[PDB]
Amino acid sequence: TRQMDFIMSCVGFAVGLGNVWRFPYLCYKNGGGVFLIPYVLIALVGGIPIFFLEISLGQFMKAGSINVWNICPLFKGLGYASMVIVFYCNTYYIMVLAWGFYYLVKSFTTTLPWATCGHTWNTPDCVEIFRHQLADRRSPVIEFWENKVLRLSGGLEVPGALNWEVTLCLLACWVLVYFCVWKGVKSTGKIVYFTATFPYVVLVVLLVRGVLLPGALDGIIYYLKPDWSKLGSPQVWIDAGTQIFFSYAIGLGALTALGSYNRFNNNCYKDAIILALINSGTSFFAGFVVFSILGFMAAEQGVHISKVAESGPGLAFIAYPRAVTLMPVAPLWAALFFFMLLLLGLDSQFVGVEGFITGLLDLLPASYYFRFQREISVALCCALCFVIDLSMVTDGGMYVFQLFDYYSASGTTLLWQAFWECVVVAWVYGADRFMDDIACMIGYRPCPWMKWCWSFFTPLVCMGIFIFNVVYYEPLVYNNTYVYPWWGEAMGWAFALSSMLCVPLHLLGCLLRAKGTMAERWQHLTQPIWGLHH
Ligand SMILES: [Cl-]
Repeated sequence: TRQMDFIMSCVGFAVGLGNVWRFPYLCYKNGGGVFLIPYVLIALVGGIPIFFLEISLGQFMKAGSINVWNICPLFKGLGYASMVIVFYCNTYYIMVLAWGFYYLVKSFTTTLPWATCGHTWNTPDCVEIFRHQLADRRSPVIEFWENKVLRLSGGLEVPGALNWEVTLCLLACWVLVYFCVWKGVKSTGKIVYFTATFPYVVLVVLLVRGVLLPGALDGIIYYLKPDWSKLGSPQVWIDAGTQIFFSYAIGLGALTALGSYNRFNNNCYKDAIILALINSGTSFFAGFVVFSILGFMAAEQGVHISKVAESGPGLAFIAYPRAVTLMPVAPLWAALFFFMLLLLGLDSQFVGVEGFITGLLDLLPASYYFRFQREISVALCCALCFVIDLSMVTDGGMYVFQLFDYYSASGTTLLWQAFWECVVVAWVYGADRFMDDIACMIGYRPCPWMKWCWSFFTPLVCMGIFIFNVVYYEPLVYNNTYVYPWWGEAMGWAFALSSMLCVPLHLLGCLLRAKGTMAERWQHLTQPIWGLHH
């Protein structure tokens, strides 16, 4: 009967800010068309196989967080790594909401703030209507993004003064997150439909408008037709692989929990394929929506598409709000779009904080148990994350955000986590045995492509990307202007290492704390710990 409900659950987990904001920004940063080829290749070879692996593993083990790795306890540190990654997400992901929140609070006006060059934050280069020195001029959307919301400083060396307008919005977002996490709201219980169809509808509307703009065809062509000389650069491969591993929540421990929630005999293969296709399609649709507006902007200003908008994380706050200035009733559509953005970000933040706090409290001993341990733990986590984000709501804040975006919960971190997960499942545990278990779970034997991806294809893809980036290293640059100094990249590597060291350190600690020679230690510490069902 109501099979559609299940579908909504899928989209209720699939669409997020990694599709509407990160995918377009990454695509524009690496060039439109050339980014899709590694995207498709990694989605087929690394994305979907790891998606199915994680979902099936969670379903088979019937447990999420760190316990899922009881198939190979020696590598349980993998779970710890995930618990770190999600934490870092909760640190900087909320930042997007704050900026979005700001826009929403500025949306309810008679005329939109980012449509006039007669404000105080604007520069003398602000020109409302473009005509035929001609490069220094900046559109009012860019002025609002880089003069009021961000107040961008010279570089990461100059943090500057705290931005109170965005600080209060960030505090409001964190208080709302705490209130809903403490209440344990049944978000997307039955009204899932709206929370699962409000984005697409709005996006569909945007797409229609995005198509009816002169010069949008050039933007779409730039989005689709690739430049083949950019395939040799390993940066596009990092961006595509990590974007897939980010939008799919691969390595963050989300797919494992989702699998653990399902029934034992549920068709996890179909669920994984459907979820991956939904997520990729949403990313592609957001790509159309952004790039049509980008082509319109490039035609209007007369500059190239690659230089019209910011290659920094502000595309969702430059490409999307600009589109709103074209709709018949701009403030209404601004409020609607940023309300949808806020709802998506809040759902993702709620589930992330729920999972992180639940796992952290699980690992804590019974002696540490406070009276209101849930309330106090959520409050402490939110306060600590707000204190950390105080570094992102300063003038030199976006730079820090970039450091949290490229290096933390992305980049080589996700490659490391995915590679180790594939090695543990396929090699140490046994890919053949896991395939047999999935066959006995869901009935039919999956395609052998899954086994070949777990065993040799995906681990070698991750290792090859990692090696081609370590050998050919390019310092992180923000929006083609700010080349990061040595200490900024050192801090980024500090985040990456704080995430990636969980696996080797856990393995060494487990081996050292065991007894006997290394052979029997390895044999005993990798023995799976089966649950009651198995
Ligand atoms: Cl995606």
